Amino acid sequence: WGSSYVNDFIDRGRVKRVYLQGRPDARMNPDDLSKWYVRNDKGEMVPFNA
Amino acid sequence: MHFFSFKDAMVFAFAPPSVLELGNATGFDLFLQDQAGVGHEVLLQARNKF
Repeated sequence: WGSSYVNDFIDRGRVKRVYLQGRPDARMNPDDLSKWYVRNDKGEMVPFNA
Repeated sequence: MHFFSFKDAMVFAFAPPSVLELGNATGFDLFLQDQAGVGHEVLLQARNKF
């Protein structure tokens, strides 16, 4: 959700930035928030509303 | 003369120009610049055409 500045890259010879973030539609209404899964200690995808 | 011989190492030999502080007091001095991001290769050949 918060975007992330991971590291830099070159574009037409300039240092610019690379940003990681959820696509628009999976962060618009607070249900889209549940749509997100986190891996747990024994290897399994838990949802957010858990 | 003494070093003109070498066919394996260009060797300039010259006096410093009087006010060292100022580097190279003769002729002229310019940079060619990649403005529209054209790249090192194009730039390199602009140098060489020039």
